[PDB]
Amino acid sequence: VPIIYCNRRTXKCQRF
Repeated sequence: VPIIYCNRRTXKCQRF
C-alpha cells in the first residue's frame, strides 16, 4: 500500500 515517501539521500518527499 504505497502512499508517500521521503528519502534523505533522494531528498524527495512527494509520492511513494
